[PDB]
Amino acid sequence: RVTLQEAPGTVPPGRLPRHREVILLADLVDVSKPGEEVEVTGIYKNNYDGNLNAKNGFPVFATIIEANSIKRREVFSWTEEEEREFRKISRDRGIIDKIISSMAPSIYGHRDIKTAVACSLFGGVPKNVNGKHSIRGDINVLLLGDPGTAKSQILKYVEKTAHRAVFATGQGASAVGLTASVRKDPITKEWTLEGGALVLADKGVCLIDEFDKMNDQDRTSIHEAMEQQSISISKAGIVTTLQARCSIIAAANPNGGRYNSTLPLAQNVSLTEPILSRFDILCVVRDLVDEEADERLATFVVDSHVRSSPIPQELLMKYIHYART
Amino acid sequence: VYTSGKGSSAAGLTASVQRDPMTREFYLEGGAMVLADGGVVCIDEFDKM
Amino acid sequence: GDFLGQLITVRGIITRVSDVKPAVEVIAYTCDQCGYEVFQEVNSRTFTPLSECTSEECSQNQTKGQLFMSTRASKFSAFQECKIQELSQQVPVGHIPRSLNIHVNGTLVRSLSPGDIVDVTGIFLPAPYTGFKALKAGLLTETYLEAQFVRQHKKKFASFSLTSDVEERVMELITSGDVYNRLAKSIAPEIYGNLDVKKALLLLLVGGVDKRVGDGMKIRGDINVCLMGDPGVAKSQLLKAICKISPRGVYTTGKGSSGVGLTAAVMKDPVTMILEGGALVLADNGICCIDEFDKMDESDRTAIH
Amino acid sequence: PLRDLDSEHVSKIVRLSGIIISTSVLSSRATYLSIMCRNCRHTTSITINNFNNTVSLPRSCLSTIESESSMANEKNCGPDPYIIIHESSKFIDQQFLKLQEIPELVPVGEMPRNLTMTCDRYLTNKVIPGTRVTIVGIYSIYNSKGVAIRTPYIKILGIQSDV
Amino acid sequence: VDDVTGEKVREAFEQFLEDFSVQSTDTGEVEKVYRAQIEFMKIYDLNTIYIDYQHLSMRENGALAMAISEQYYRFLPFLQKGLRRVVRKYAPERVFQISFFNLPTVHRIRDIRSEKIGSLLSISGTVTRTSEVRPELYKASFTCDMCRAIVDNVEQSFKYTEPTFCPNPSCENRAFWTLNVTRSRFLDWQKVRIQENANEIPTGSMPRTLDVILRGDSVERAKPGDRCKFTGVEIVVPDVTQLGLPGVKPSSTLDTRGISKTSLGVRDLTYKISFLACHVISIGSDEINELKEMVKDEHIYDKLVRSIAPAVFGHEAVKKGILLQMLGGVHKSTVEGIKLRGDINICVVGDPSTSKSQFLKYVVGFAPRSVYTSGKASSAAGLTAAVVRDEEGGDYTIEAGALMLADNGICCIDEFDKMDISDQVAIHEAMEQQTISIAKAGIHATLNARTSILAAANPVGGRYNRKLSLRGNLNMTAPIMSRFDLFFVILDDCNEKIDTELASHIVDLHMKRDEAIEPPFSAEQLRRYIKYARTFKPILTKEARSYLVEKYKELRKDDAQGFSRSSYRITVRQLESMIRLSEAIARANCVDEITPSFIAEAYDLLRQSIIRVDV
Amino acid sequence: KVSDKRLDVDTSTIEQELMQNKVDHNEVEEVRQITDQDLAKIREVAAREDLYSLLARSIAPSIYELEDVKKGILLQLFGGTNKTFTKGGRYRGDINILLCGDPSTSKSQILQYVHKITPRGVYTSGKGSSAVGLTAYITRDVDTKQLVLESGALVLSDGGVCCIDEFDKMSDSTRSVLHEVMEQQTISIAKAGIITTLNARSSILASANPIGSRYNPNLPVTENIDLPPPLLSRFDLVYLVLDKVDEKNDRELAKHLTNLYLEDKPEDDVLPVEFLTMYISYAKEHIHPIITEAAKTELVRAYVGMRKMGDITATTRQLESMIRLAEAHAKMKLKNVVELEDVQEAVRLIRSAIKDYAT
Repeated sequence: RVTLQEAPGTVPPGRLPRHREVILLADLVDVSKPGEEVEVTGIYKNNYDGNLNAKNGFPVFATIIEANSIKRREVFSWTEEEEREFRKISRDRGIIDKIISSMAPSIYGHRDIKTAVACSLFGGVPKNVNGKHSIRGDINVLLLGDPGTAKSQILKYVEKTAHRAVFATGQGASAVGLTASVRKDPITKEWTLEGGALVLADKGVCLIDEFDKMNDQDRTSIHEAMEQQSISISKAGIVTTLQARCSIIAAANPNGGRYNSTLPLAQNVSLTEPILSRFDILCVVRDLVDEEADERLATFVVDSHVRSSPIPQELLMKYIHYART
Repeated sequence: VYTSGKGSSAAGLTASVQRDPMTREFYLEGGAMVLADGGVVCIDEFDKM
Repeated sequence: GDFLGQLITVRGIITRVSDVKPAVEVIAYTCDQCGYEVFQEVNSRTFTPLSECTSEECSQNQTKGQLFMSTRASKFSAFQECKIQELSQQVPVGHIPRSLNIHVNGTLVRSLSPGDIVDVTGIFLPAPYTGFKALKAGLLTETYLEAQFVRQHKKKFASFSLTSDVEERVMELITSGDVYNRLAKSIAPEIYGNLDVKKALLLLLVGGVDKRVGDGMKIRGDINVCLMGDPGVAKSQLLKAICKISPRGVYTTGKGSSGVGLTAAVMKDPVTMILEGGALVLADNGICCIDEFDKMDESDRTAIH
Repeated sequence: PLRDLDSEHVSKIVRLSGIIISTSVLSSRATYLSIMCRNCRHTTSITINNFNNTVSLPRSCLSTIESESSMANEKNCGPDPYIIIHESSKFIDQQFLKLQEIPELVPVGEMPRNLTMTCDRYLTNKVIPGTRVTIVGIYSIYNSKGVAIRTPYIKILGIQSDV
Repeated sequence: VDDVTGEKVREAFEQFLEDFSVQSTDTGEVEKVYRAQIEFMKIYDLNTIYIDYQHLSMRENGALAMAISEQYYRFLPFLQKGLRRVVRKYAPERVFQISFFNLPTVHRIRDIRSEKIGSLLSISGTVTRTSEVRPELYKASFTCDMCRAIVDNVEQSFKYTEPTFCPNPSCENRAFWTLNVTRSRFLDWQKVRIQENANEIPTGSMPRTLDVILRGDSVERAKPGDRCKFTGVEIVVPDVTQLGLPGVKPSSTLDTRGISKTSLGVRDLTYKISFLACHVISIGSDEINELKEMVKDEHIYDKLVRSIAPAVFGHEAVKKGILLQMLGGVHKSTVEGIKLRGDINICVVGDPSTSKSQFLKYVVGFAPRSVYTSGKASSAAGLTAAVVRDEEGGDYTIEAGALMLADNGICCIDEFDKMDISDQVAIHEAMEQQTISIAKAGIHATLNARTSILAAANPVGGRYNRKLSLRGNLNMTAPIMSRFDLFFVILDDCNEKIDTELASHIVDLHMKRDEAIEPPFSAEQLRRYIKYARTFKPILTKEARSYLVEKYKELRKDDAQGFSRSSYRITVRQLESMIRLSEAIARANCVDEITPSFIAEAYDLLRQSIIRVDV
Repeated sequence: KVSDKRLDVDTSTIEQELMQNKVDHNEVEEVRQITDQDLAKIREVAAREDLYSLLARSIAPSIYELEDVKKGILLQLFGGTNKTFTKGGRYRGDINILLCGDPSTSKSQILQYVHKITPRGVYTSGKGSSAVGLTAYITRDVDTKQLVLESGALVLSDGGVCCIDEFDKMSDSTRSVLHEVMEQQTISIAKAGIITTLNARSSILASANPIGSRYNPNLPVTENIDLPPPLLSRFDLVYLVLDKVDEKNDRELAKHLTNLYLEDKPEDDVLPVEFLTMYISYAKEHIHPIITEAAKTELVRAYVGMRKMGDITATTRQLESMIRLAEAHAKMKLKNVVELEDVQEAVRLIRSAIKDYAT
């Protein structure tokens, strides 16, 4: 059985969404995924009765829709013709900029930091030494942001493009909270283990920002996660060690000024030294009145609002899905 | 037991006693020194602690 | 549990006194057809109303009556109960004091203030009750005590009027000579010196004056003596002694009562949503002994003002 | 994987692997027992093997069904008269573990699911919960709480531990 | 007698509508309005009637008007059955609903007694917590396993009593069985619970609630956050929970002194006052030539400035943006990625003791879809939804919530510093996502947010330190500050002409003589002017969109110098705010294809807005 | 339900919904009925020349002081004209006073006497309160076993006088509620029970004590009170009562105070106990004082010189302050109009504070 509610986008003005029950059957099992639309061919019924007794004289019968044809409102791999046309690109030399030229044509400049994002999700090899140690197969990214930048659009492009990309927000906007804990479910009342998003994003890339507004609870978690790639717990009668092979990409916020002083970045930032050490690449954005850049940007804004050579994006996501494995 | 600081993501380090929410029973919740009895304790950042 | 049915003598501390409400004993029933009065005696916790009639004349006849009860003809009884905590002096070295239920009926009601020291004598009877349904081993008897006589230690003032046998000893105190200097020597004499200090505390024991102008304000006839100094004077030797001799004396500390503790509180009532009071609620018309006012809460200072 | 357990897998030999949440407190079933008819003074004995609701005490004193004349010549033990003489009976264990799917892959959109366990005699007191183990099982169904909806369960045969 | 009298009521009412309808001449309608009522209903076939109470008060001189208005519950079938014969006389499945309007007398919840049951009384109030659409049976087909299992029958009333005693099957009176769930005629209904008006509540008393059900046609006419007038009729629902109330409890112990004998299935009753209705109006060409006069002029921009708050005497730019907050943007579509929002947000922090609340009271006092709150005692979930549950068997009924119900309206909230951080994220969800996400102990849900928010906070020390920046004065986080468009710092001085002008203006308000100081427009032709202005939809078709860029560049070239006193990371949103501000200016001008003069006025407007900030 | 003859009588501007009602059904009267013979006796006391001094002395015979301050308590009861416009307006007759100073002043003994007079008096204190502790007392019912919303403290203060002690020791959120009432005279409830604003009018009066137990001189008066001074200046009139080192009234002290205690009986002044009780009630409805042209020349002339002090401040509250105090004095002595005189002592009551502010 599946709950369904009214579409929040096309509400007539002032009114409220309501619910209805939908019952699945044999070949109709598990077509959807929560948070989507659906197009169903429903027959309209109600339940028969439950336990008529002394109540109000008004008969209260809840109505149930059974549906026949579940459809999406108006999954990706390689093929033989897709693995031989694959080799037509990979033989070339100038594929380096062309990847960056197909990354994000919205944000105009900033060639280095677009290249670093292109390198980070593209993956590494851990190459575990036999018996001794594995160093790392992950890329640790720091990006000191600035208000007055489209830095959220970069990580927005990541979650659309990548295979396993989970945006774990800074503070309380998502259901995740980056710390595993034994919780019950109000839908179901039993205790269920709920790992963090870093538990979730193993062999995936997580996107966490506003590090300054993160607690010491979060700060010990990020410290342990980049340390030995494994999270241990000591809850009620349970002691396990779950693994985590994430890759961390940041989006920070400068303290006070947009760029504080001649003082260095560790003096500019309000974070600590060991998380700075475990971060490898450090992307810095700039906010300055540059005469050529403002004419480009403002006319790009108006062109975006009068609306009132790169690889097409299906192929490059087919590229990295096939390559990284 | 490897520990970075006193704090893991959900695991304490010292002898914590948590009451059982069912039956209201006292038991030993956990930590580190009870676990690694007769063994090795690894603690990072003793002064950042 | 072998003293059941005997007549006993216990003592302790009156704690969590309930309210007085009438207990129905027997119910009258007007026939309205045969004209008799039916009577039903109830000794259980709950009961039921009965059938349409149980007369001898409504009986052996086709049309029986249909009855209803009456209020003014029934017999009621004064009912109130409380709990007694252990005396906390004969308790073994590692134990926590228990309690005991005592039912009170009739004339002796409205005679037991909470937080006192009293000798209760009575007879020891069980009540039909067991605990949880699955824990019943088959014959579980829950006991109580019925009150019969009250003898209080620390006899309360403003409750006597007899003077003859009283002045049989009072006049010998009066004719003893130099009485006022003898008094402050007698209250807690177990320290050395501080006679003028004891003399003012003798006057704190008096208080006892009042005046209202009428359609106006009262004046409080209360004395508020503070003590400063440390530490080898042993002030707490007198602080325990004052609330001990004085009736309605509650000994209090600094942190052990918070800003909500010594004032009232609201909890769900047992068998009989009342306002459960604190120590200053308890120790009215009496003297509160207070330790370490310097370490109170700042909100706790506001109540004292 | 635990994600796909269709109705075609009902009561078939299906194995899986996951993470054990937490055990239960050990109760006890009975296998062998001697009874008595509280009127007829009639004693028999009952053994069971597949204890995994199945059987209960009968409702006749059963001395009436007898191939002897003088005993059947000599009333009603009825109703159900049988009281178990507990002093000479035999008992077993029952465990009720609980397992959760491994959260490394695909619980992204949903909440994680779980099932309900039950182990037999020597399988009890075996596994500390939390480890990664594999269990061959029987996907069985019980009834208890109008569309005749029945909750899933696993009859458990042969857990092996991690090395 | 009563079989005759209600039938005499039936026939005289049958006489009434079949007569002439309206006295009026050929100038107007002549005759046969109620006769045209069915004939126009014959065109559309919606199977109800709209009949007047006032025409019924004309003919019988109130003798029949004082016959119906007392016991309407007595008069259900007689009013319906005779009208059914009127239909088949004139017209050809047919099911009816009878609606009234024009009640002369309207009362409140406090003017309702148990003697008023069956009678007609109109009650207005405040609609809160609507519920879903659910059916109602009123047509049982329920008979036993004996042959005649075809009893289309009773329980049309408010009782689940299906089987009649005397059939002529093999079944007896004790024989009863389930209803046939396929052969009946139903109707649907919803269940709203109205709250009492705040303009009628006495001292020491909270507003009161009452349940009401709208059956059949009157479903979906309701609106949470609305004032409405009702059908006069009233019913009573049996209650349960009024036990140990205390009181002498009535019982139903039947007689035993009848049939001679040779147990006790008796019951009690304890009900509650409910309400029922069938007509809900929601109250609460010639001026079009006047609106032509309101648009052909030119000074009306300057006229609309002074015609806002005559009680307030002083500056005017705060009256500009509130007026621009009253005028919507374009909110048009875009490409498939992200749609553009179409709203404006003005957030003012000022000195205590400045009469900023006169602005606050005026906004909620005039504009539609207006919500005022100085919410500190309010929860964070007060502006969010409440998961009310168990009004029935699985109600899950979502409330309105204090934020959403100002849809296309101004919801003004005061004292941001007095509120905590969780609201500020939930505000920032409303200011960025424009939606509301819900996972509250069970049912997950999503909601929306299309409102405009006006703010009123205070400085930390209460006053402005001019050597300090504005950013050291909000005491809140950055993106909720960065989302905000206009700021409007106000601080006052003494000036001996104006100090007398402040003295003259306030005392002349307390002069109840000559308090009729004149704005150039009245309040309601202004409110009419808002409605005509909403249908303009400006498309900028001017080459000066490129001239706007270097105009925006010279807003930044001087901001390229002097980052000392309240510097700003000069934002695309600030340039985007220049768009939406220049929108509603031309909306006041009745001008599409926006001129650069409309740009330049909006250009200097945000210029001196930050000159109020730059110190 | 009707008013006692002893204590005060409620206003008619609040009951007027049920004065519009209750004609349909014969009920109780709810109003202290004025008889006939004492009406000329009211007009007899109204012709007294020394009424402006006799009445304040006759209020509280226990303390022999604060004759301007007791007059404000008297003028608190003759408070203002409830002016509502055709649309909007709603200008009440409230005046709100804080008084402060040294202890041993029997400031509480003043307020208890004030608390007895008020027909809907609410006497609060400090630090036993909360933000929830004044409104929306939503809780569980017992016998019907429901969730019932209760009216709060200011709704219990709706009509009458609220009383607050130790005002300096409130929180930020407590005392933040006071901003809405002192400005708008409303309360905005918007949480899960009710989302609907409501008004609750009262006469707010409170008191506190300074940091030093004695206010020392050579120190600003604005310094030694822990209020934000725009919120401190928001009040209508603020008093300071200090101790003086003189001797002449101190011989008058103990002769007065022993006489209240000596010869255990309540006993050269005429002290009408119950004339003033009906004098205030009769003057409440039959008087709507009008503030016409002749006062406006002097009043605007007076306010600019008050504004002229610059470099505590004087704000637009002080302009509204005088007109609500002047016609309140015109509500005394049966004047439905204003006069150019009686305005000067309305200034002087503010100047009574000001001449105490020299140091």
